[PDB]
Amino acid sequence: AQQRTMSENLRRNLAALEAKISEAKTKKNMLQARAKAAKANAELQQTLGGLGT
Amino acid sequence: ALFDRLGRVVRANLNDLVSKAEDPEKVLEQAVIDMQEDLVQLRQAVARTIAEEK
Amino acid sequence: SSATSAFERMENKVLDMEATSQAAGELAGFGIENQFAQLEASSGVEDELAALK
Repeated sequence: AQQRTMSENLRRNLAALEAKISEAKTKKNMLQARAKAAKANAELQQTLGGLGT
Repeated sequence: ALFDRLGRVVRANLNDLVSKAEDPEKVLEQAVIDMQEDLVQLRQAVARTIAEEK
Repeated sequence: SSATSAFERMENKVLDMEATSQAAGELAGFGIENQFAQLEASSGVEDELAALK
């Protein structure tokens, strides 16, 4: 019975791990694009502002 | 803002140097020839996928 | 002597942290009965549609 219990616990932990995996999969595709959009906005602001030369 | 000004000076001077050597007629002809060769290359590139369709 | 006498207790006390983690995860992750309820719910309407067809 306790063997079955440990098996159930490990199954649930596996499910949680896979859920976090899916989270990271969903975050990766768009965070990089947003990072690049931020750099483009920074370039635009640098070209617009008169800060420095 | 020193680095920026120095870099702009360098680039402006290089641009002026390379612009005082740009002959209009000769480089115009060469640009036309380059355009022609690029067209040939592009046409082959398109044929590449025109084949994959069949 | 009888290294078991000590090792067994070591593993038994590691099982304590194991059970604590299990309890935390389960208290934060009750989704099984709800999933099976959704399964029953959907199966009902699916059987209705099967009979209709």
